[PDB]
Amino acid sequence: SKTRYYLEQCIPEMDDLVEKGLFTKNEVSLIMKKRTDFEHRLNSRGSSINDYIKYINYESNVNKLRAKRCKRILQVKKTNSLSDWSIQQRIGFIYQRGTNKFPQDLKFWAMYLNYMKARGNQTSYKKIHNIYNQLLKLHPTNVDIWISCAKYEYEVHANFKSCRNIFQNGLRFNPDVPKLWYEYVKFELNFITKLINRRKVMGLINALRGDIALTIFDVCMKTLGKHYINKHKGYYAISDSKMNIELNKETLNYLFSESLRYIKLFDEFLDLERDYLINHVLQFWKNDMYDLSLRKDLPELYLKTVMIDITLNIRYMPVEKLDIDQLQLSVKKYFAYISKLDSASVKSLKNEYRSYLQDNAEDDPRYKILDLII
Amino acid sequence: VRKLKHHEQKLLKKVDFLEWKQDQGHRDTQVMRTYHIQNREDYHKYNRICGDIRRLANKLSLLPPTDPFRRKHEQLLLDKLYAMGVLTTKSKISDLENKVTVSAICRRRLPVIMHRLKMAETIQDAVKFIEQGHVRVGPNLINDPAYLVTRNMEDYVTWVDNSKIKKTLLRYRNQIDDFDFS
Amino acid sequence: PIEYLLFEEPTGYAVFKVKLQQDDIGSRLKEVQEQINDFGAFTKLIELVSFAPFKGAAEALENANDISEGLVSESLKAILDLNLPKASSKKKNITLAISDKNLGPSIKEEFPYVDCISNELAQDLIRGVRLHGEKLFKGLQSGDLERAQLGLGHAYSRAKVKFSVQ
Amino acid sequence: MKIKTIKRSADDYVPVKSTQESQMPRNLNPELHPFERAREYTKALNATKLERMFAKPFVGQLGYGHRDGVYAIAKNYGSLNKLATGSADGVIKYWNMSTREEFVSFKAHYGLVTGLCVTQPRFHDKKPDLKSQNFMLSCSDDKTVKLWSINVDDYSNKNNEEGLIRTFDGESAFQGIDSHRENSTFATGGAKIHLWDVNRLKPVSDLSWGADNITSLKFNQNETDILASTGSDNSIVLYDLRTNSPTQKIVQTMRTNAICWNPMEAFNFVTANEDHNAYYYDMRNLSRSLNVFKDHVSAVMDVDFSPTGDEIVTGSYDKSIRIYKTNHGHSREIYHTKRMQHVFQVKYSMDSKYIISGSDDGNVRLWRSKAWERSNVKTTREKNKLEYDEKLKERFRHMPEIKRISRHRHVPQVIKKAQEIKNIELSSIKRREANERRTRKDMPYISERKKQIVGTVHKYE
Amino acid sequence: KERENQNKFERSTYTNNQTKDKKLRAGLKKIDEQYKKAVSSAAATDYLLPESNGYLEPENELEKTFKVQQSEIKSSVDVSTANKALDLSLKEFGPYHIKYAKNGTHLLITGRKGHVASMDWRKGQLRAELFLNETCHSATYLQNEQYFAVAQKKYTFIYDHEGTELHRLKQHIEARHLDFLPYHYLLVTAGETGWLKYHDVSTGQLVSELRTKAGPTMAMAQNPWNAVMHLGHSNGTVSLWSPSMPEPLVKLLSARGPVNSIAIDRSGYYMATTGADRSMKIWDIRNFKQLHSVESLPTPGTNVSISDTGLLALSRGPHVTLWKDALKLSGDSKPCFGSMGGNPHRNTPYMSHLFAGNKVENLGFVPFEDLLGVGHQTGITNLIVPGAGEANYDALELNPFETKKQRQEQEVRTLLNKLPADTITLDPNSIGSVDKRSSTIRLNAKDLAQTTMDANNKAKTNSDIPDVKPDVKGKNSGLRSFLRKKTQNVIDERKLRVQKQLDKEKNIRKRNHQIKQGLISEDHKDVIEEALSRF
RNA sequence: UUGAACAGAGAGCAUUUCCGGCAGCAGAGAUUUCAGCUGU
Repeated sequence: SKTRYYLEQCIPEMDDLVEKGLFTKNEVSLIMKKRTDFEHRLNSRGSSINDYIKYINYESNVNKLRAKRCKRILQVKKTNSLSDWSIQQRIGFIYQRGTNKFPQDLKFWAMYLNYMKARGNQTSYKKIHNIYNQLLKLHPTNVDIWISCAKYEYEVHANFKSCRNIFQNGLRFNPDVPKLWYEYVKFELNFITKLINRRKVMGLINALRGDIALTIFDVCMKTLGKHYINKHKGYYAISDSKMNIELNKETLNYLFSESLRYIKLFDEFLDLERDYLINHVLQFWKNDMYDLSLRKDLPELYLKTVMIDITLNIRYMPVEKLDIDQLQLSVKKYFAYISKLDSASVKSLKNEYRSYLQDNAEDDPRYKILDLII
Repeated sequence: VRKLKHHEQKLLKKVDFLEWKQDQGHRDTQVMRTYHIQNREDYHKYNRICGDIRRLANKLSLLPPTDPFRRKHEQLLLDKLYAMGVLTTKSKISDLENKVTVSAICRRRLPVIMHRLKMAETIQDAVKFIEQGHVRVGPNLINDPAYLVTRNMEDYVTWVDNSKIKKTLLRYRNQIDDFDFS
Repeated sequence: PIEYLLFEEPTGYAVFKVKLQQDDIGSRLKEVQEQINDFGAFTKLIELVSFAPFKGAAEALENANDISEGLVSESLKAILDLNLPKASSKKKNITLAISDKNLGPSIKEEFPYVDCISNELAQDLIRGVRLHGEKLFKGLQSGDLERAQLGLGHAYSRAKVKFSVQ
Repeated sequence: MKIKTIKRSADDYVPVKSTQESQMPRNLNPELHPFERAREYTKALNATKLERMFAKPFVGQLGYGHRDGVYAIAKNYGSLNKLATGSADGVIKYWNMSTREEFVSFKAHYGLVTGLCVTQPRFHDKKPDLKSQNFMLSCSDDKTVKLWSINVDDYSNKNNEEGLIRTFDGESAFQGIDSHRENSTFATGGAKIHLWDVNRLKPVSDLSWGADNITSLKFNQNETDILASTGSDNSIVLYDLRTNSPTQKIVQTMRTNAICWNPMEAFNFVTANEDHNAYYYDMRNLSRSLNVFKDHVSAVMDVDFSPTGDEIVTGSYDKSIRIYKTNHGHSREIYHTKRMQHVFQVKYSMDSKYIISGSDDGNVRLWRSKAWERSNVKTTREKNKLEYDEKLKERFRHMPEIKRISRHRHVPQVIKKAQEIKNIELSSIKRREANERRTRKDMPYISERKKQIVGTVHKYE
Repeated sequence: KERENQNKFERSTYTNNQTKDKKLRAGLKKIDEQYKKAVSSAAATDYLLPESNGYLEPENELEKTFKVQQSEIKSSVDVSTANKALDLSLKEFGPYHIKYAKNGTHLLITGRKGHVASMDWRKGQLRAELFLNETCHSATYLQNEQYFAVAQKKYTFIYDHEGTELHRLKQHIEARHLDFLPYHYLLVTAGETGWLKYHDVSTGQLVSELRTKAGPTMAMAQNPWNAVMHLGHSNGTVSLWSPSMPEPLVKLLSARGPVNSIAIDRSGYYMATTGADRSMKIWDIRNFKQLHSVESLPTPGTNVSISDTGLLALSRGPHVTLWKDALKLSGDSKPCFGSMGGNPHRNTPYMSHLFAGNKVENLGFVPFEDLLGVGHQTGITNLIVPGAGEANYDALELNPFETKKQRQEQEVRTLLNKLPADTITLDPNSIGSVDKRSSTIRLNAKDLAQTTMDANNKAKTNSDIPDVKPDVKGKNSGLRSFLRKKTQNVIDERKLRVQKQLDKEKNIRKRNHQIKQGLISEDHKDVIEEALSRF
């Protein structure tokens, strides 16, 4: 059979392990009979991924016992012969067999990847690239693999072009999950923040701005909108105009709540022009998507757009030098709201009032701010 | 034993675990099944006797066709087997080689004579009845099924008196006379 | 030589990697024509490397119509770009096996480093993976393929006939 | 007292869940496995008997065959299932040998089509769509060499001008033809041997040793610039195209009917000639054959190498083809049929697994190389079993009881009787040679590999 | 490569008491490298071997190994083994001959009155029980638990799994000893006729009838290594037989009187025979030297058996007595009964048992367990012998845990690879060889020409004649042995020229005697005969 | 047919270039592992 083949692939390491006399023959027989159990359960019929996992756990335990007993018997860390790498090679190959046999288990794929990353200096990043390659060919839909793949190649290796390639290929596969888009914007602002803070460091020793993130915002909104309208009212567009207009407003609510999430996760990049990179999103929100953001519905979101615009420079501390310098800006915006809207003017005035009363010796300035908001 | 596949059936053609050549087609088993022979060597103890009759008829046919020793001994053997019931008729002398047969000697047994005399329903029930000791020939009771009942001596196969079987056939025809015990 | 295989199915697109070449000159022989009914001798030939599913019934209907009239869609472009290696355009292109001889030119227009084979060898490899189906996929898809084919056949027919519920 | 016994524990040997195989606990002791020579001997014997009942070599004839006997056959060396055959009434055909049907059939010439081969024609102005057109050219004895294109179903890349893309022309008849594997060059034999290219309509050169006609050509396969030819003055003439000139000739006892070069050794070739044997020759020393394959009974008409360079196939004028191993020198297998007459053209398909035979009743037939080998894909159990059996037959190859089974075929009546009277005549000439060797003084021993070379231009030192 | 257990895996070869061809020298280096690599990777499997053989070791000096009761054993071992040590008690039908299967699965008991039974002895499953009312003697399984052959009053019968009669063997007239050669599928039989018969069980065909020509056969065992059968006659002669040769391959003078029992090691190296002269003998079998001779037993050893681990069990009536490492070549392994004063170079019994009221019929070890099953006058008894079983069996030879599908398939497999009867030689490394004639140096036909040349010159050069030599004591002069061994009526030219060369040799001996004694000088070789030559 | 610059793959081929030798220490990750400098 083949259990006999693997079981006798395992004998030269225990020839080594008895030569370097840490394990005796009588217990080499014991670890070999448990290895026999496991190898037969693996490559017979009726097998399971839990048999693979229990084999890996046993091989790790006998490896750790071998390291502890080599330290205790020989007073040497490693015996610089076959016995120290071969059991790690075995664990890698059990993982490889299990992943090629049951490639539906992302838990087992992730245990493979965590073992192969955390193997240490022994491993190869080409041996990581090959198993990331086959996992990504198998599961093109599961986006967290692409996320972990790019995060491995950046937040360990820092290869910015290849993480750009990872995110562009993953976005070629599923341009529907907003998680992939938001992690791409996260990677790019992480990248430009590392770029401009190394610019600041190299200036202190001694062109490229958020425009890339603005273009991926543009195509993010365009593709996400196209895929949501092609998704809902699914099979056909056999409808009347009432279903057409209601579904178009429904995609608008979805898209603009998510671009709100873009802003509330966009703000925390405080080493670059947070104002400019939120101003581009505010400017993109300012145009119409044929659904009349300020002329019609999404009017509460028009008030939310106005509120975000009014607080865009009023993202300030209790130290109100900037608020004293540009309170007339929010006053002119509230005047434009009171000149146009009717109930949204009341809601915007009340929300700006609670905004001052939340984000508000220095209490005399607080009476001045209350008499400025009154 | 596993209904061999085709290359196996071609590669081992003479393999047979039940029927061998020395069995001669299981005729010991087959005629002892027919006549319900109890113990195993009765077929072959009759076969020695058929072999002796056929050997003698062979050697006795090898004599010249005219001489009186040949003619007299063939007629003596022929009348002997006909009066023993092994032969059915003494017409031709090729009955001494063709039609003497262990099944002939077995058809001349006592349970088979019982069955052909209608004294039982089948040869197994005749064996059961004379193991149970109902059947006498003449005055004396016979107890083993192997008894050979010649042509004169099958006029005396009866049941014993006081037998429950004799009682029940007399009382079936309600001729049962309880004076003479049955 | 038939190095990769393209099987389109109502859950998605699958690219298989050919392990062993089935016999060319004895391709009508009895043992060669029954090794695609046997599974223990089909898994010697074909092995799955990729399966990109569809988003839903909307994308499945658009992809079924594109696969009908022989146009490479965006999901098909994405999966072939992920799987098939960058071969030459002039010397030993990589070799894909399809089931549609007029999907062939559409694939070579997009990837001109790909030779598309639809002869009877690729055809009966295709009918092998259509015969086996869910066993070859190593358990990786969600959704009953029978229910998928039922929904998709009804969708394709209502679209082609312009079925109105009003 | 300490007491330990055998404890089997019943879970290590019969499994707990019902859906898995039982263990095979195993001990490689020779005392456990006793009869180690007789057991693999009877396995070798059962393997030879199973080979002799699984030998069914005839796959099928292809098409309905020609009308007048297949006198030229050429496989194309890049595609596995395409093969072009030319009859003796002109009509040549291109064959798909998977469906066994013709792609196309051309009434090529008016005389016999006397040779044909294939090409990738490197024009300097047209790029021929080699993935949709296949190209074969063909020389005849109406004094023409015609080149044809074939519409071919092997790719689906596109979506047609089949016949006679150009007609070369000579002054004498042509006999054989063979094409360079590069540089658009071919060569024809006839009354004289010419070299041509597919662009010009005239011979590039004439490479003739003398005014003796040329019956067969073959180019080399690797080291692709050495031609070889058989002239009908029993002559084998090498040609080298780096100097564009003849190279060396040897003259034999009888005329060579075919040459085929070794694909895997680049200077060895095998000649199939009229004394009924085939000589494996070295180019770098033509004073002796380095093998003689000796089992036919009439004039050997064609030879081919397997593309592994391991065994040759050899069809002769007794109506039979024969496969010889290269290292032995006698036959390995004979293929005959009652409906196969006078096999003239034999090729080994590029898989090295099939053998194409073209007879003169009209037909082209497919045979297996190993007649007991099927063509399915094999699981690992039967692949290990079958190569185990072949290794076992190899090591027991000459026990008498399995030698007499693996040697035995049914050879037809005429070939059998010609074989046994050739055997008694051979024994008589051996005996008379030994008598005259006993008496006379100057009787040398000429080797069997030199028994047939009546001379050599440019002798060796 | 070092491998402390390679000598168990070594294969012996041909020694004549190096070549120039380079291609053949490379082939031979590849052959030798492949052999050493296969032996090393074969002997490296004792790491993979699952179980270990048992023991009982005295841990003291007051604890003798043989005074350990089976009650103490059955207390000290686990419940599976103490439930395997069965005890059937079947008092009315006679002394029970016990046979196991080849694996340990089934048991077949044969009462002397009439009672035969085939059973699973570790399940409780009996699958044949038949009271054949005549005196049955011995029985064996054939190739499975599926068929078993019984040696009845005279004729040997073959019954199937559930006991139905399948065959009545017309030959095998009075069997007493049955045996089975399982690779060769031969039922072997000897008995009160002096004939040994082999019956091929697959096809159904008597392969050989051999006249033992020594009266009734008293013991019979099978050598499992080469399948030669050792018989033991009333002369104290053991005789090694094969179905090819109509004579014994070997004849050993083992004992005085008759021979009561023969048992052979499974490696085919040792044989223990007990005769009725109250003596046991241990023989080497590959060399036929007598290793040990334990003479003057207290009572004649009626049965001997040898396990798979070289134990030796002797039965002398009620007693059963086992020795361990008695199959060794040192004289300090000769099985004694008492160590006179604690002599540690004496092989006291491994263990013992007294089947008190009765007299044992025959021993047989259970194949893959630590048990010795001995059948006696009231039934069967297994004995837990801890050192006496192969623990690491091979599962694709014979398998205790086999199923019905594995039994069917292994049956057809061994039936397919049935060895022929003619390949039973004295050693099974003989059937790839060349003849023991047909010279070793392969003759490359130049030597064949030389052989015809000397045959054509045997006349007038005298190659087929003993050469002339006068100095070899002419009463035994070789040429006179030629003339004396030939028949004295016929005249042929070979004996004519041998006669001439004999007279010439006598003349040269005459002149050497004359010029030794000194009647004449050096040569002076007959001056006038020299001159008259040319006539 | 050759060369340039560019984009790669891991799929080949070496080797005396260092590491899989210890302390001082910061830093990262769940009492253990990983990530660089001053002498061996």
